[PDB]
Amino acid sequence: SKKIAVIGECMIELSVKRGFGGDTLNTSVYIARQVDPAALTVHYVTALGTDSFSQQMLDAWHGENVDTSLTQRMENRLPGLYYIETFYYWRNEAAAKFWLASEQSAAICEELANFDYLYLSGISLAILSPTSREKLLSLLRECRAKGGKVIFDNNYRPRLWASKEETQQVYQQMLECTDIAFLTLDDEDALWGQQPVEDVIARTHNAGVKEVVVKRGADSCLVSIAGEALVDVPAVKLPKEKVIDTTAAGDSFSAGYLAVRLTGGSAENAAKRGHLTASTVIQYRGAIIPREAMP
Amino acid sequence: SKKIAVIGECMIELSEDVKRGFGGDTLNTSVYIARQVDPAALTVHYVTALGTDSFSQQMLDAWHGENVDTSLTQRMENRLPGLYYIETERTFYYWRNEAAAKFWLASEQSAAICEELANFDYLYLSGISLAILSPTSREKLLSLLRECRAKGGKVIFDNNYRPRLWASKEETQQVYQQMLECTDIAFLTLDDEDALWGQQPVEDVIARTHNAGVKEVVVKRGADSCLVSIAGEALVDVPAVKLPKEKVIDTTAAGDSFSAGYLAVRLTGGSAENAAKRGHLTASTVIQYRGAIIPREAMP
Repeated sequence: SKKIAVIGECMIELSVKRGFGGDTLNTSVYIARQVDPAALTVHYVTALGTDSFSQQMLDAWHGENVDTSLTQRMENRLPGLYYIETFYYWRNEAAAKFWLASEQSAAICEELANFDYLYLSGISLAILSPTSREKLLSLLRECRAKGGKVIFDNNYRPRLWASKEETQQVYQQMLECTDIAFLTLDDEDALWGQQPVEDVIARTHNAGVKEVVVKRGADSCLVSIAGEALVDVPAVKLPKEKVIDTTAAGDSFSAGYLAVRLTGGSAENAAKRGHLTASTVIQYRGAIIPREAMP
Repeated sequence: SKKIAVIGECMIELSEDVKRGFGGDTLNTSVYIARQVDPAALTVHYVTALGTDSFSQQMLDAWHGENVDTSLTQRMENRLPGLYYIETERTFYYWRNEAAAKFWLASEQSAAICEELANFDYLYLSGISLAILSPTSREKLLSLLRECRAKGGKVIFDNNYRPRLWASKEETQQVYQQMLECTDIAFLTLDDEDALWGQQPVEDVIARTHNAGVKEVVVKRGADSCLVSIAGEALVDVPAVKLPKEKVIDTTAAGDSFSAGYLAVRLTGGSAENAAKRGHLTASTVIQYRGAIIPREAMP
């Protein structure tokens, strides 16, 4: 079997109902829902507190067959919290920010260096200190040196960074450590200024990235593999009335794409699955849709 | 009319069905004073800082609806209110460490708001109001209190002690000592004094507090009687009217509502004894309801 570790943060979510939500955790759940665990196991890597909100999260994740054995619990921290009306965040002291700055960080990183795949988003980098970002980048390099592959989702939240220049510098270091990049085009527009998709693709290959997957909302997905012709796969047009909530469209697309791509499927079939997944998700309220209990 | 400014923090409150409201020790007190005084005799001003968000807005409107004036409360672009979460036997969870309220003395309106406050008849704050401020901000506040008193204002302190908000017991001790050297009326919850300074006879709690300079010491003893000691005068000792224990639903806000009831009377010409009676009456009613702020209709 192969193993993927998904690194980032999941918060307490308020919308009045209470759940949980985080871009990378959403992605982890959709991968786990779609793969044969004999082919690929999904590990979420974060930190939480020893409180009962953290517990309820861990429990639900185990119910989704997401392995949390590399997630840490920190006695004097809580999860971050966000509220949906507009988003409001109470996340600047989250346990998740500190997973690379504890006494257990080292052993966890030695375990992760041996993983087949490591995945993280722009948010996963944003929440780390400059020093923790360095440690994470070194882990990625070590994993790749051992034959592992690094996947990055460019999910861009300017409010989490000190400046546009800081994000650019950190994304540049990240792309130089990346094998597969998921780039939401609007996010590349926002971060780097508006540029033709061909230049977005080119500069990303120039950073060293072999496989660049460009997500374009309702426009088609472009997959560019260095030295190969472009793959162009249209989305699953739904009538307007079936679209209820576009939250997690992007995160679930990355999930569907990897469920296929990391179990032997073509880039075209991986894109088809990303589109099918995102299309399903947007027809139900909430980031995480009801599990298919009986397929 | 006289003006009292009440200074501290009100947070976004979640309680779990899951409901959203707002709560904070000094805000609860402000609301309870505002519910019981003649606006011609005494106006109530809450002094804090909030966000520009709609949570801050729902708070401001709600307080306006209670006749609390918010003109000296700041709205901060890049900050949100603190937020807390109650799970119900209750557990409390906090996300309060970047709340706007922490920074009201570190802004560009700070000096000018303080200039208005220096001229007020009464300034009131609690130990929580002090805990959330940086050392530098605490010093400016203490400076404001001195200026106010030199102008003939009176300073009122509620010792509400929350050790989680402080760096150390030593730090709390130092800042309380400084506060009490600047205080005219001190509401001392006796369990808080025991926790902060070690268990000592109530007579010594009273004496040391007079010794620090405080003229009127009001000791809250939960179900036990209220003791009011005014320097140079015999002790005043006022029991609550006994309440059947099954009617006690939620002791939340008991102490904050007692201070409010006391001040609604004491600051409008009433005796220490009637002020204590109204403290007890207010607290008695309050604890018979779920939530810090009971319904207007429920009031004494």
